Amino acid sequence: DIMGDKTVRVRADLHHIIKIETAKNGGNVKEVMDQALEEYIRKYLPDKL
Amino acid sequence: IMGDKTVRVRADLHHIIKIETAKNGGNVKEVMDQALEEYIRKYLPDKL
Repeated sequence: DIMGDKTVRVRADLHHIIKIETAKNGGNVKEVMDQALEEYIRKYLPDKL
Repeated sequence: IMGDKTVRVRADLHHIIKIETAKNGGNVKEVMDQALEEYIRKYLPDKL
């Protein structure tokens, strides 16, 4: 069940957009990025699962 | 001209992208950016 994280870089303008949204009420940049990756993988690399 | 910011992502998802990108030859950052931009245009239209 354990899993660590990795530091990566992303365009500042994209980061700013998520930062602003998660700052409103509920949300976390890390969670958004993970979800964004999961959707990318499901879309372009479906041969995963 | 556009700078970058750091973010923490799940290690398993990163590994999957790293393996896949290594095949073709590109870099992980381009994938992170595409993944995030697509998420934004989908759930946060008009922000870009």
